[PDB]
Amino acid sequence: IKHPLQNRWALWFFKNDKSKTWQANLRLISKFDTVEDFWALYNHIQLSSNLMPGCDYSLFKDGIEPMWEDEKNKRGGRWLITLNKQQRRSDLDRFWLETLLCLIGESFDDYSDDVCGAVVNVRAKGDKIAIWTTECENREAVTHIGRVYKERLGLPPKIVIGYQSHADTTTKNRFVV
Repeated sequence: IKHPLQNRWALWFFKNDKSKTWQANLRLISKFDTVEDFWALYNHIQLSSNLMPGCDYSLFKDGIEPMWEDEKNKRGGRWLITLNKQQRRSDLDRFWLETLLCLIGESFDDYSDDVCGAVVNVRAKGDKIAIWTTECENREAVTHIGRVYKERLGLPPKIVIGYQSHADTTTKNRFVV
């Protein structure tokens, strides 16, 4: 018997193929709701550090689209980790896997319901990881998610990460931890 996750999750992949549509390029790879199917997917899909520039991974709860305009997203925002090229070695894959584990393990406890998903953007000018939440005015939820996520990643006190409302998105910060 498999070990159930609290939620059902969807993994999306965007390929950066310039001779294709964006509908073509954006693929829902798989949905899973057990520990065992998570690892089967993770272990047999490409590492982030190996994607071409412009590719994304998004893990979202079943029935939230990885689009800021989604009902569950439009009012929310994201906690942004920005990585430069020196951390594409040490941090990208580690931070992504830790992010995925935060989501599927429900590491934000009583403020789990505010989490929508998470996205990694591989870009030529430095990668991005973000945790997407549902409502930017829920200060207690957003900030708790922020502190727990930043602790989980082991970022040093010298690194301050910001939360932007999707409707704002340089972009101003509503919250910093």
